Amino acid sequence: LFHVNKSGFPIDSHTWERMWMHVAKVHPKGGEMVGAIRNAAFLAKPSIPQVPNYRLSMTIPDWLQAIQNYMKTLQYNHTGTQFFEIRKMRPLSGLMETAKEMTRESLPIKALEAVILGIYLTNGQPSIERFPISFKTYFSGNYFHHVVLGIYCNGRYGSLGMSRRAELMDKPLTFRTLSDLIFDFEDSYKKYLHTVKKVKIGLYVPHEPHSFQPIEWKQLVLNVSKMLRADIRKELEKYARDMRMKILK
Amino acid sequence: MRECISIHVGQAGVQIGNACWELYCLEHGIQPDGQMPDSFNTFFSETGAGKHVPRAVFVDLEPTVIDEVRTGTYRQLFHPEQLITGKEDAANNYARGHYTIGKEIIDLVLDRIRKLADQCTGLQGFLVFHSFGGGTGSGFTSLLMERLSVDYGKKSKLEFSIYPAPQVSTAVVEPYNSILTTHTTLEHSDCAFMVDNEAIYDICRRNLDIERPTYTNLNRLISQIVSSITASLRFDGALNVDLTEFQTNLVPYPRIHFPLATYAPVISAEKAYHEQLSVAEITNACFEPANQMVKCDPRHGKYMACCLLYRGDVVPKDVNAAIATIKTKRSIQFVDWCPTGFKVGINYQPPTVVPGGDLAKVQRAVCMLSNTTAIAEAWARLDHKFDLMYAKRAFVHWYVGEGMEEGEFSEAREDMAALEKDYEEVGV
Amino acid sequence: MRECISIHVGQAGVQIGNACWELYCLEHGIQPDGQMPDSFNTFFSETGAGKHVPRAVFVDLEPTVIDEVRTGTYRQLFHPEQLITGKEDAANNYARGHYTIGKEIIDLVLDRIRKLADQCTGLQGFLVFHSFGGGTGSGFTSLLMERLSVDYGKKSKLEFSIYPAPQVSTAVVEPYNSILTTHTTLEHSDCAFMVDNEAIYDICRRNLDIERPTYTNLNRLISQIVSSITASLRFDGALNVDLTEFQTNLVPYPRIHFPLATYAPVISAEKAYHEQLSVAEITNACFEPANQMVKCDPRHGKYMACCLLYRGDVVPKDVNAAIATIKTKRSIQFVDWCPTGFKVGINYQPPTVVPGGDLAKVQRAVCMLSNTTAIAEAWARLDHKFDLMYAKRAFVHWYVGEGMEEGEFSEAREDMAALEKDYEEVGVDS
Amino acid sequence: MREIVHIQAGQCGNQIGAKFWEVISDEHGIDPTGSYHGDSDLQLERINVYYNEAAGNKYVPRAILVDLEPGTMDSVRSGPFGQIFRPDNFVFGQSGAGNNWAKGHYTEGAELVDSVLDVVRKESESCDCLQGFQLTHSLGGGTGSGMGTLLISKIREEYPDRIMNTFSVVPSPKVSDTVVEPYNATLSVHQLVENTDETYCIDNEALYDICFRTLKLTTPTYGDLNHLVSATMSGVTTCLRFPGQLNADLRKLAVNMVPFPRLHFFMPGFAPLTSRGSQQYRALTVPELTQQMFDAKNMMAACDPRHGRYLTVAAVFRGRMSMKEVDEQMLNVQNKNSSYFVEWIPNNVKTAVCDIPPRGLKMSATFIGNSTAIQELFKRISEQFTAMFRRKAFLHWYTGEGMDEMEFTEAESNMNDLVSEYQQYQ
Ligand SMILES: Nc1nc2c(ncn2[C@@H]2O[C@H](COP(=O)(O)CP(=O)(O)OP(=O)(O)O)[C@@H](O)[C@H]2O)c(=O)[nH]1
Ligand SMILES: Nc1nc2c(ncn2[C@@H]2O[C@H](COP(=O)(O)OP(=O)(O)OP(=O)(O)O)[C@@H](O)[C@H]2O)c(=O)[nH]1
Ligand SMILES: Nc1nc2c(ncn2[C@@H]2O[C@H](COP(=O)(O)OP(=O)(O)OP(=O)(O)O)[C@@H](O)[C@H]2O)c(=O)[nH]1
Ligand SMILES: [Mg+2]
Ligand SMILES: [Mg+2]
Ligand SMILES: [Mg+2]
Repeated sequence: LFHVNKSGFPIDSHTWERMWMHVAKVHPKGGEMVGAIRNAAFLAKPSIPQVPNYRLSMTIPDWLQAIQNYMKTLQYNHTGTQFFEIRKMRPLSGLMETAKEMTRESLPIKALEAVILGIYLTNGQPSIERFPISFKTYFSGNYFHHVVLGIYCNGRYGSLGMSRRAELMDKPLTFRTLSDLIFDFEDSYKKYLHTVKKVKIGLYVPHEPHSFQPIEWKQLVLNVSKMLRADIRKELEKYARDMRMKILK
Repeated sequence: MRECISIHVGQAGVQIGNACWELYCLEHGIQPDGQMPDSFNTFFSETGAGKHVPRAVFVDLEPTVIDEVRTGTYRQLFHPEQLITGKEDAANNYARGHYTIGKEIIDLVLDRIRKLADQCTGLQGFLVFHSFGGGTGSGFTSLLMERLSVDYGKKSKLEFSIYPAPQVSTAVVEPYNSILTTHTTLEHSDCAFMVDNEAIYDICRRNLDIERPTYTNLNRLISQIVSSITASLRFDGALNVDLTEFQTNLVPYPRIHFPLATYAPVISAEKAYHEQLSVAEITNACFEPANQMVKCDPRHGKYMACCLLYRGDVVPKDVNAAIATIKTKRSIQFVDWCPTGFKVGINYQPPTVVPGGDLAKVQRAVCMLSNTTAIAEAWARLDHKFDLMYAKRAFVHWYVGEGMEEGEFSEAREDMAALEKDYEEVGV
Repeated sequence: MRECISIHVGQAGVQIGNACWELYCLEHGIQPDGQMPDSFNTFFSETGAGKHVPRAVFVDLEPTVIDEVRTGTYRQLFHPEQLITGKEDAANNYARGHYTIGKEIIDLVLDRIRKLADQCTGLQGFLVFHSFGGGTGSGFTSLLMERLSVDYGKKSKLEFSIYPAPQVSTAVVEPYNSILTTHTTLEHSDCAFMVDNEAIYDICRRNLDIERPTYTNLNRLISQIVSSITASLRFDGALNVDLTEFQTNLVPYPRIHFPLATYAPVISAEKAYHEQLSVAEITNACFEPANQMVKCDPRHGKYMACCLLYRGDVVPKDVNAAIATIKTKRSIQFVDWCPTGFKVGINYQPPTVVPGGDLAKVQRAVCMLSNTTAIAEAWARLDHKFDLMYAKRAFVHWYVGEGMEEGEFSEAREDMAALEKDYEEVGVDS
Repeated sequence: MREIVHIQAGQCGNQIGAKFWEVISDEHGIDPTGSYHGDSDLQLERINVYYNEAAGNKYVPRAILVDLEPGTMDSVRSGPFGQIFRPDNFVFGQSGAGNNWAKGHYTEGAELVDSVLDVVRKESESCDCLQGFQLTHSLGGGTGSGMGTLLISKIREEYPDRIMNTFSVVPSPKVSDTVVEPYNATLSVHQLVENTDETYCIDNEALYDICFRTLKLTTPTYGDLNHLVSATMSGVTTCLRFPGQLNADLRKLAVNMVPFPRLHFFMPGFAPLTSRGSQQYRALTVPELTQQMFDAKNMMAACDPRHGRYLTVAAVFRGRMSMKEVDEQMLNVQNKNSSYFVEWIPNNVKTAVCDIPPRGLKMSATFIGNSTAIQELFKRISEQFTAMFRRKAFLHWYTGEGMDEMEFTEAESNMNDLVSEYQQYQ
């Protein structure tokens, strides 16, 4: 499994050599390009993507699109080594500090820190409202998990996130219902012959950055595979109504 | 060990709770100030120096009725914090109670329910009192019932609602509120007990011969029924029926849990002299259509399951003879798949009489609960009322503007269509 | 043969000490004039003819509060030399209290400490009372604690501070004082018990039903907690816990010793009749978030170690039962590396109620101390305050004018960041 | 002859010892003032086992009391039967050890240890035939654990040819009143194994279970638990003071219970324990006692004997009974429960009958079972140790007294060694 940087910055010797051993092992050709990049005297300096700023004139779907293209520009991590250690139960303010230092450094990003970045970017807009979604799925005799960030601006459901695949990480605000969104995710997942087993939905995140409220991820959980989609849709629409009225607590 | 905590919501709930707690205080001997001059353990808690505090939580979004209780004759009984108030009522609006004004107060009451439940060694269940017509007693009870179901998933909740009457009404948007409350009272309850004001008015006009009754008489009768239900936990008798034994023998299918109560003998203090009041007579009186506390016709429906909770000077042989006589009647039509449908319980404690009430000092009484199918009609009329208003979308702008959406009306109506279909399905 | 000496610095410290010594004189039966009409030995010295002298040192750079005590009803209690006074206040300035105006008085107090600690045989520690916001309670406490730490290396010092509240405040330069005092409170003291005014205002408004409480009520509550802490030294019970015992029980690592206190049952005389107030009830009342005397929610943290000092009519079986029901609850989250996290202590003397105050004459009471990780919020907010002002260099010229150096402002901030990081990195799983 | 020296360390040990002395003095018929007002000459025949004669014909206990805080001396001397002790045998310190093993063994206890050896030496050289010593203490603490360990090490180094009997109250997981119990417990029992001949692991949870279940007490204070422990204590060594048909001193129990040198940690019991209400619904006969002793709900250590065979068992009966009854009963007890006994020991029961019963009873019996289930009582502690020492929590308080980190690893390694050795015979 992919390992996590924990020495702050810069990267310590142990994690450095561990990552290089990992990439040497997995890469079939292996040592040639690895050693070439190690002993490369000069390499092209990557540019710094500029953090976009909210503007009132331009519309909110284009805002979500803009954050999505910036995230795409940030070169999604497939090196197999996390660079910013995240804790689920940690209070929100620590995650805001993590998000702002991550934007300062602008390194490769995975799904969890991608949705944290999305929360950090969208925290400035009371009209926009966002929450997490998680899937636990089954394929090839092993279980895998994925996480994305849903949005409910202007009475419409949309999705942001990251993945090595293309269509599993970005949807627009064009969904009347949350059920249509999650079933679209299920169909895209089936397109790769991966079976979703369980689906989990949390809560709207508070709009105050400097707070200690933790992020909820398990407030709703279903076993999607066993049950027929009608009951799933009914329970999900009940839950969406319970959420947008702020009743759940 | 055998304890229940009662919750009173809205004006109707609080005003019935007044009569209920007066009745319990008279039953167990407690003075209005709490000082007695071990059956009390079900409802009361001793707090040293011989002071008994009720296990009650009075709630309302308006400090006008709870203020009357606070300054009334029972000011020294309830714990001062148990009485919980707001600032502005729900205003006959479901959405004001369930969404806007209710969310600022629910935590303060759930904390006290938790604090009360911690004091119980063994908790039996809840007793929620409310009314369907109101906005507090619909939205707030929906919110509270959802939260209690999430928190205490095992305990059984028994509602005692005041269903709107066919003719007499004191509000223009009762159908909307009732249809919205039905979802919570069907999903989260265990035994909803429906009541009408017209039926009890007629009962006092015929039997008690009170030509100009008011809400005090109605609340006293309802309180007498509630005291009859929970008699087996407090006192002792030949055949005892607690809440879970009570729920079984009455609920054949998980959704069919809407019985309707009855009581007998209700008579004036002067008419008792000429009347024998034997067991057979009160048993027959319980089954007549003129003593039902819902304006409904039991003759057009079959009794699925029945339960006769006796109390006072009774012995099982007369009860058996009475039930045998009842079962051979042709008007009393039972359902085929229930060859026996009579649960019996007996207590040695006869009924009590409040000093200011117009009821006779009887020697034996019976509370008759029935899961009959006639109550569908009592719902059907109300659905008709809904159909007249929702066609024009009348009064809907208040509900949508308060926060609620519009599809909730349609889905509540379809759920009532489903419920009536289910009630018609059985008894075929 | 078991003692501790009390130092009260600044207006807040002196005013809390007033209530504290009122309470102590009440508990042991000492008259206001110090004449009784051997459990008093912890706080009082007998000097022939029954005269009782508190082991206190009242200090303030400004003479008005000390003069108020000199003219008050306890003029005959303290002997006059203990009440030391300056000439002009520190004026909410750390640099005046520490460097400029503190130098002229510090020797005159240190020797007095050297006198008092030379009268006792066995000494357990010090009870320092101060406030973070002030210029006296910060700078003068810094100087005094530095001098004592270099003097008595191995004597525990217990600060009882008053941390600034999040929203309620009564000064414009509080963050600059608190951040500067964070260096002395760490690394010199042994157990600092933070307290807020907003939390106690809420407690008095809700529990005691007082719409207009003033500082006297807050001082009475804090006095009750301190008298509960220093109770196993004066009386006897089933379990006894002196200073070093609960210091070893609480402080896991050397650099995190900031517990937050609690008390129960706080109830008015009217609501007492409708309440039972058993051991289980009061034990559960300590853990609800509406009773913490620091404006922070303990539900967003974990408890490292806890200490439940019971007193009154209690027996250990009830305490074990209550601790069991607490351990069953999933809301109250403890840390995995502390499988046992309760230090129990029972005492036989019940609480004492001052006549002029408003608290029920209850029969048992518990003081709960918790080394929880939720305290960092109470720090984090204040750092933000500092960050908003120091960015503009606002008010810095006042501090640098009194000889203070500017780099210390950034050094204190990075020290506080290090403290928060260390406090957060523990409590992680495994 | 065969005289016994008794020592007490810590609050728990001091209180249990005070109750033990009250029980013993009542048994022998001794005035609270120390004078003798007995009735039977059997009481006075073997008074010298625990008492010293003193001029004016009064009896002083052969006891020594130690603590690092002087409050417990005041409480013990003020309490009942506090004046019998000799004042010069009291040894106090300046302040307690908080709860710190390294404080009560290396820094603050090493200065007071010389006085306790000196008084013990005086008491032991003022007698002719010394059998052994008896200490009371608790493992979960700083004083009773560290000071007790230091004391037994020194005394054993000075008397290689005697026996010891430490009645240590082990720490249990459910009832817990201290945050650093596992460290102290492991550090002490590292040294109890090699420097002791018998150890009777009492526990508070099992005692509370006995009070609630059998005795049916509403409010069990520490007085009741100390009374039960004192009853066991008086039961164990009764054969040294009274005649019996088949008697057994401490060394006979030592050579019967212990097959291998390291296995000397016992679990006691006692019968008949009966509630006040249920006095009249029992026969008070040998079958009742024998059934009550082997009841799993009667052991004073919070362990389930069903998860371990008994290596060896003892039962010191007390009263006027027949001997064929005892033999047949403790034979069929073994045959009925053969699955709960060891196959490679032909006989697992050593009996002993003494004529004189307790004061308020017609007959009684004391169970002393060497069960292999006792590993559980240690296993839990080891787990707690590994929970804390993994993160070095609370550890700097012990390193501050000059105690290195490798001691903790050594003690834990030995702890696992002992648990493995006990588990080996299942
Ligand atoms: N049967 C009894 N058990 C007790 C008694 N006192 C304590 N115990 C238990 O002892 C356990 C800890 O023992 P101690 O407090 O005596 C440790 P000690 O005093 O010897 O060292 P210091 O704390 O340094 O004084 C405590 O958790 C109690 O559960 C008692 O009087 N009787
Ligand atoms: N039987 C009986 N019915 C009552 C009593 N008080 C009110 N009601 C009924 O309650 C119905 C309306 O509900 P309310 O209780 O007034 O409304 P609410 O629950 O207080 O909610 P709000 O309107 O927001 O105050 C009316 O149709 C009344 O018939 C009473 O004391 N006895
Ligand atoms: N609880 C409590 N807090 C007080 C009291 N008096 C002042 N404070 C707090 O003290 C803070 C201000 O610092 P002070 O203690 O007054 O400063 P000082 O000690 O007088 O030092 P100088 O400013 O030089 O006079 C305020 O934020 C108050 O919250 C009091 O009587 N009780
Ligand atoms: Mg109203
Ligand atoms: Mg001042
Ligand atoms: Mg001690």
